[PDB]
Amino acid sequence: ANLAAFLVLDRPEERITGINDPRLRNPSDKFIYATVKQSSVDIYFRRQVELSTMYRHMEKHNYESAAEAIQAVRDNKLHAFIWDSAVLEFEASQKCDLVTTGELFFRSGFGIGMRKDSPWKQNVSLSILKSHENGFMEDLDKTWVRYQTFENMAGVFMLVAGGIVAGIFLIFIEIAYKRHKDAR
Amino acid sequence: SFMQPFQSTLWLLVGLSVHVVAVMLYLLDRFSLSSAMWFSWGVLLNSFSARILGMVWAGFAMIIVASYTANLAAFLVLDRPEERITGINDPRLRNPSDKFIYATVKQSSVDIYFRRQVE
Amino acid sequence: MIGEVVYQRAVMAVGSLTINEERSEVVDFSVPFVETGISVMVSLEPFSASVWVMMFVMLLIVSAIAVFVFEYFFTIGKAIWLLWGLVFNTTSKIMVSVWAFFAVIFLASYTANLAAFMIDQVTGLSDKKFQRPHDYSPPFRFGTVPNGSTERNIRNNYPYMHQYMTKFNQKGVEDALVSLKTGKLDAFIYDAAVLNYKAGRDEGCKLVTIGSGYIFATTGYGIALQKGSPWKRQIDLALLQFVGDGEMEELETLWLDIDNMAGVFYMLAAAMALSLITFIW
Amino acid sequence: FTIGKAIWLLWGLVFNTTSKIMVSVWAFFAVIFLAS
Amino acid sequence: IVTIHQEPFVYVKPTLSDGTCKEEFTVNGDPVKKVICTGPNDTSPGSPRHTVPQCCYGFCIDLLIKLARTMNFTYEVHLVADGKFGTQERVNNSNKKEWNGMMGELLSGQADMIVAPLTINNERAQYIEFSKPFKYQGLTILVKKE
Ligand SMILES: *[C@@H]1O[C@H](CO)[C@@H](O)[C@H](O)[C@H]1NC(C)=O
Ligand SMILES: *[C@@H]1O[C@H](CO)[C@@H](O)[C@H](O)[C@H]1NC(C)=O
Ligand SMILES: *[C@@H]1O[C@H](CO)[C@@H](O)[C@H](O)[C@H]1NC(C)=O
Repeated sequence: ANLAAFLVLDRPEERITGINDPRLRNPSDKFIYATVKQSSVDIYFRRQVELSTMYRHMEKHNYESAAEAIQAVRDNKLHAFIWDSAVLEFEASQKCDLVTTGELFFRSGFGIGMRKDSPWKQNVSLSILKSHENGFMEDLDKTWVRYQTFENMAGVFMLVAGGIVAGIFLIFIEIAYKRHKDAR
Repeated sequence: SFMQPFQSTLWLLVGLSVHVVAVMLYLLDRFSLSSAMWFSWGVLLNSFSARILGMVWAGFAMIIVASYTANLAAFLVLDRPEERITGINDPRLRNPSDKFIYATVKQSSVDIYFRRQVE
Repeated sequence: MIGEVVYQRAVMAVGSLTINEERSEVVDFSVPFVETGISVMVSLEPFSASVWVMMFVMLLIVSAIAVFVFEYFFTIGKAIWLLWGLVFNTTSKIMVSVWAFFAVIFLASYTANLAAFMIDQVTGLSDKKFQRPHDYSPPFRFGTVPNGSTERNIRNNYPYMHQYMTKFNQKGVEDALVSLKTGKLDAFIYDAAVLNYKAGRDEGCKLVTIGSGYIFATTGYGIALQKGSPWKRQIDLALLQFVGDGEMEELETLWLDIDNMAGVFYMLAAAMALSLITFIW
Repeated sequence: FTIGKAIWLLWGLVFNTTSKIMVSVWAFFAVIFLAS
Repeated sequence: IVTIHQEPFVYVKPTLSDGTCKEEFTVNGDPVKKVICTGPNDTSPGSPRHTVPQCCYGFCIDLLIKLARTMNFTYEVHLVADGKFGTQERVNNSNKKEWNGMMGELLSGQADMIVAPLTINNERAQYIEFSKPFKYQGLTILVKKE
């Protein structure tokens, strides 16, 4: 029964699906999560008109920067944080103490801002296609995006070790006193 | 499965281990009788060199039986089979399967609903 | 479709075509909507106590201190025998009883760890298997679909690899599927989206790509338009609105033991070593 | 001990000559039942 | 060009006291280009902003250098004063519709190109042209591991 109760009621840490998570549909104040600013996350939230009020309640503020948001999340000030998957997974690779959860939604790629009248759009697009074709871009991505039995059991092992050493230490003098009493 | 689920050679392996520990115990006793097998069976199931070897064999046997019990418990826990349907939303119902036969009676309200939701 | 667009026979055309370097030179297309690329589609310690030595040293030291305390109360004839009997199968019995309790707790924790534990081949083109398929006795027949972005890419990247793949070139899709099912080809190279769809709708889910993120050349699909056609702006704006309104996500959705051998070997080695030591002594 | 010995052994094997094989397989059945 | 400070792609830090930025090597023993990127000293609003030269590097700058070498361009990396992407927002007292951040910098003509991890958006593409994406991804949820 102890094994069953250990395997159940565990610390699964729900992988927070995000847009499909029922617990995120209720804007509970005990679980605070918001974006940084008016950027693409806020654009998507405003564009999604079915739960615009829910998205507004979820945000409830605008953070100064993504670095400050990640620092607050690391300090456990924010329960959850929403941003681009590449940044989150790079942060997770840098520090395993931060984990990325949820599937991929709104798969929109990056881009290069340019004026419409600028004639370099074709050159930039062709250069990007060439880079994707060659291994130079692949190697650059690998260099820049690819990076690097439990606490409870160790703690209980230390506790039982302390208990057994204390027990043998006390039983030593207990048996010494018993022998002295028997052999007066 | 009541018996061993997979890798049924464990019986032969434990028999060979019993034989080798028995002959080793005989050699140790000679360099210190059909009783080594009985001692091994008693070690497996509750009812200087020699004692050390016997206790090491007993530890290995208890580890093996604990692992076997854990495997049996895990196999018993693993049952799944949640009717494999769980409502209309299921991959089996989405793509028809010849092996799994399912249909309605006739051109009833269910048939009309299926025709209306033509996907 | 590219030829149809070239001769002004189709101003606008979408056929889930793969974006390529040469295609942009001849024709133009809007922003991609579905990510795709080149993918590869193929068909005691480990159980519990991975650290092992970390707790083994503690067990050794506690056993040694227990033996010393019992001697203070035979070091090897009595203390060792009792300690090993606490794991097998007067006032001095209190320490024996508590050590037996510790051994029982350890056994229960080991069983719990076993229960908790019980309840790809390549990472892309970096490995030498693709570069040197002849290093193994069975040839690494890859195979590719001709007249395609994948074969164009393998032509542009490696000539010798392209020749080797053309040595086992087939039509693909259906031929690739039947070859993978029958084991004719170890792995096949084709569009990432098609391979993902086949894996999602695979018989028994025995076919799957190599994890995720191992795409050799990630591209998109887009919609091909005629050069100079006054529809690029409207098409891209409408597509971005659709993907921002959740239409793209909605369309995408609803559409597509060994340790026993190690243990017995370890126990046999330990028994042989102990027998040799006793014979020497 | 006839009555005492057999029943005592049967109850002992629940927890942790040629006839030793039979008591061994009975203890195996008992431990299998306990595991189940 | 105006670039937003993002850790995965833009490693913004103050330059060395000599006036330049020290050059190091990666894990595989290759030098990493570190162009001088002038920008505001403090990103907090209501602070004495100073255009001190910072050192920014990463993957986006490498792609920018490759594009410049292929098309004979030049690099003029400068940090955004606002420190945000600068999308469409409601101005005070309903004055007019305009853009801030990098988008506003591009519209005002101060910077004619944006090299930053900015995703493709409908309203962004309404007024600003976007090239083919160099990487495809979809935003996810970040939670502290425990
Ligand atoms: C690159 O730009 C030059 C001048 O703007 C132009 O002549 C050439 O065709 C362009 N090449 C590509 C591939 O866009
Ligand atoms: C193009 O397709 C034809 C048949 O449709 C085939 O014979 C030819 O080999 C293909 N081209 C290449 C380069 O494989
Ligand atoms: C690059 O373009 C510039 C245009 O200002 C030209 O002066 C220079 O010679 C070109 N370099 C090469 C290698 O074509």
